[PDB]
Amino acid sequence: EWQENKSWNAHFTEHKSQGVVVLWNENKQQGFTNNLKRANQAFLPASTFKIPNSLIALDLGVVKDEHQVFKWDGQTRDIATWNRDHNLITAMKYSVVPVYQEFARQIGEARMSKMLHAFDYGNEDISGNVDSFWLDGGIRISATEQISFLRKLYHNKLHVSERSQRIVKQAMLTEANGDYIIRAKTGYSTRIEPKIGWWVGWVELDDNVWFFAMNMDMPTSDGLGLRQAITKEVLKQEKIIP
Ligand SMILES: CC(=O)OCc1cccc(-c2cccc(C(=O)O)c2)c1
Ligand SMILES: [Cl-]
Repeated sequence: EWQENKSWNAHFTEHKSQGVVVLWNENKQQGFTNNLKRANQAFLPASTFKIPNSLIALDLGVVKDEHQVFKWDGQTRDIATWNRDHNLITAMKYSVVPVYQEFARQIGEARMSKMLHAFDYGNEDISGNVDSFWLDGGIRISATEQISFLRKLYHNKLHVSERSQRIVKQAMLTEANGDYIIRAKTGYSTRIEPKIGWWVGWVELDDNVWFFAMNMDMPTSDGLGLRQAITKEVLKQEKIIP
């Protein structure tokens, strides 16, 4: 069911880094990774948590739809794209933490915890502050657990409405051309060691879907572009994308 392909380690060592890529071939129900142990090691989800957070906020009515505007609070932060109004689409695209912190406050601890259990999401543990637990609280998830969750989302099998899942999958749209569609979400965890980057999502082809989840050590923000670049080199090597 899971097979290790250590040839992919070259894509990490080429960049003097370390990490794991996990792929899942949906038609064949077969998984692949360069590192079985790290594929099952759990880390802070950081901004990959915007996927479950979006789903919960929509299903509870905290977010009406993907057009509702969440006004900038006027506090200047160091990420320029955060100092502006957002909707769900752009808040996902620019990983706008303060928007999702307000979602979380309105969801509240009780509803957040029971929905993460309903989702079977990671260790289902929201200990810490309700508006930051995915950045520095007790929640943890592994790359293989991200795949499990994403497959449910793809198939509309999570315990929220079909509408909520369709909207979040729209908001995950990252790249599309004549050859493939990628729906995905980045993450960057810095508040507890080891600092890591995430990229989780899937690749839609004409006649198959490949789910993926990767994380990698990220000692500085200068390497963030490697999250997508390394994943895409693996996809290219496996002839999943040109
Ligand atoms: C985790 C942490 O220290 O968050 C603070 C911080 C520092 C540097 C960059 C970013 C950031 C902002 C927007 C998008 C992305 C991305 O990679 O999509 C990254 C966030
Ligand atoms: Cl779409």
